[PDB]
Amino acid sequence: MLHTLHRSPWLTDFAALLRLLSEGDELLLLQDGVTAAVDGNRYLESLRNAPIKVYALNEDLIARGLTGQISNDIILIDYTDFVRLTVKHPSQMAW
Amino acid sequence: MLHTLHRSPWLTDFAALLRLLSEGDELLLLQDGVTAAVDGNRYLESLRNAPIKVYALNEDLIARGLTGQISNDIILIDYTDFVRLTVKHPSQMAW
Amino acid sequence: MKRIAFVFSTAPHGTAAGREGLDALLATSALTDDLAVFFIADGVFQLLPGQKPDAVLARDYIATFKLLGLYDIEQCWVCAASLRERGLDPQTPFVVEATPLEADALRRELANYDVILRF
Amino acid sequence: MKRIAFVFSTAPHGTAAGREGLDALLATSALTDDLAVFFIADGVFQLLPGQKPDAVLARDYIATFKLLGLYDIEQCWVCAASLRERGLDPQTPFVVEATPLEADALRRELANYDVILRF
Amino acid sequence: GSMRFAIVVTGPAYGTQQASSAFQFAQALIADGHELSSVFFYREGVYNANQLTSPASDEFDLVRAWQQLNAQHGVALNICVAAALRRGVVDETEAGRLGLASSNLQQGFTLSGLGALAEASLTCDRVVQF
Amino acid sequence: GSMRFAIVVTGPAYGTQQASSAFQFAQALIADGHELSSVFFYREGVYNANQLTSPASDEFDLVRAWQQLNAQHGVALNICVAAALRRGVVDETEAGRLGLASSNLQQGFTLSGLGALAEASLTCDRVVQF
Repeated sequence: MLHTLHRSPWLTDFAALLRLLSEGDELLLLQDGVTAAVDGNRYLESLRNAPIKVYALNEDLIARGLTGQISNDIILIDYTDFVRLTVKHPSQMAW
Repeated sequence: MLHTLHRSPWLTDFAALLRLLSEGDELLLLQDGVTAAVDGNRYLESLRNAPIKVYALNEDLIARGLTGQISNDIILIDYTDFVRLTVKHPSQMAW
Repeated sequence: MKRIAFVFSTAPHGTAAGREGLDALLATSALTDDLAVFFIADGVFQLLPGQKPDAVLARDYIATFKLLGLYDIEQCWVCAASLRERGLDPQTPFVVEATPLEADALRRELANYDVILRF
Repeated sequence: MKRIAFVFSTAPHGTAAGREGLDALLATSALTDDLAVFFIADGVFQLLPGQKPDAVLARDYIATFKLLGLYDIEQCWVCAASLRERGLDPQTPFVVEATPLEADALRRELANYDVILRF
Repeated sequence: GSMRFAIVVTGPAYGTQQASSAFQFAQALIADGHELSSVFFYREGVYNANQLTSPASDEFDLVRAWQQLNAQHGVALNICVAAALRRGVVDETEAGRLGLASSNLQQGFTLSGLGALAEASLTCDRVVQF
Repeated sequence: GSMRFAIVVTGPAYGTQQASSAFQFAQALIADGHELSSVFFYREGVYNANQLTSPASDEFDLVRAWQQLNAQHGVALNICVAAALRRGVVDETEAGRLGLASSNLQQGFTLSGLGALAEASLTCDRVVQF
């Protein structure tokens, strides 16, 4: 299941989101969601301790001037990768 | 300063909201904000430990069927009281 | 064949998501029996009885949830963890016959669906 | 006489609040010198340099923040606590000359204003 | 006793409850003897002036409710022209300049600049944001 | 290799970034060899079909971008009629029945029922919600 977060983690029911993550799932941060990928932010640890791989849409990091402050644990992708990610997963849970 | 919260505490930057509360201020919960007034919810304690009085718009509790599950610490008011609350405070911070 | 899951995650009235989600749910039920409904996060508030939204000039669409029982939409679940965070009685007589599931179980059940539409 | 405070609390581009708030801020600056701008919560992200929103088809209104320095809108503050929660370098050369304030100080400063408009 | 109020609406006629609570707030303050100088519609609030809004017969017609507030209590309903343009709410004159075949500004609403928001904030006793 | 996609847009043309990212996503999937069966506009997503939308000359004209996607790649742009009605987006025929003096449905968009959303979900390989 591909999980998508387009809102700021600070304005998201983050606990509810974590409870839906299962091993093998993947989380893509896009739009305002990419702020959760900033090195040192308070939501980063919970994501790292989650049994999944976390991605961040590069276009949105560029839009927000955050390209040089992303955690090494987060994978940078573009729209084409985003597409392939949706092809890879049969389902998508959008937050 | 009258603080107003119209969104669900779960979708609000609650930490940011608490940091703006000063002794003598008052917080009115309205619309989806009234969920923070439900007895036993996880945001209730932080509100109780805040140096302010917390109100909840009755009309919104009625709309959501929560009139009988409100904490005793929260003051129930109607629209007319809401108005007087805005007359009482020179400023309003809307969340 | 695709199985469709509808997930209600927002509180009622503050936003029209619940109303429009229920509308989408019912239209879909007419084209397939392979659908389920999940109430998670704030969406659990959709289930409370005695709601009277006309008080805030909002449509009383909660009544419409009755059609789930009427037209055999039986795969209904509610997040037990969410109800606890919100201080809601797990024994509350919800307007929908949703059986509570713990985090792990709800998660596994949702993973059985091909499409997830969140409201 | 009323003192007006503009508070930016949302991140840029995801929502148009920052853009429309900056527009309101500038129009108001033309009618009074008694105004201040506060960047709190996600609004601190409004201050980052090098933003290129055209990448996501959004307007580059950040450039417009330059007019605050140009037209004497000097009462500008940024929440130090917020920057820390977001892992942002407090020494970052913001696009606005906002001086950092700790929770208590920022709170007291904001209480000096008659009107608060949040974006 | 009586205070001069200015209300700011930032939510749509239908979609969120903000505009509805602001309307119920307006009725309450007027009923309590206060004066509602004006209501400024900005951001998604401009949709409250979309004349084509068509609620079901059993749903509250907020757009006309606003019109009625202007007609009955003389409350000025100011809509930010720029915010309205970006969201497709224009009056006949603007449609003519833009070459559009029609318009949709609800009678009772007044297109205006942000200067009207600033002026209300500087001169009214209270400003309440919805 | 090629997959059948259905995209769901729930955000406005201007106001949030959802509709914009969905558009950039659509271009990317089509460019990657996949097929975009249709885009369903629901909730605030219906504003993407508001013909009167008037962005500044230096701002992206998303409404026409959608029209162009339909014209160039034959992608069906389905708008929920009921959601559109509640938010003031109607076509000429609906305006006639409602007694309205004008309409604002952008050419290229198709009014439809929720049945089109369900059908896309049941028959497409993937459904991506924005």
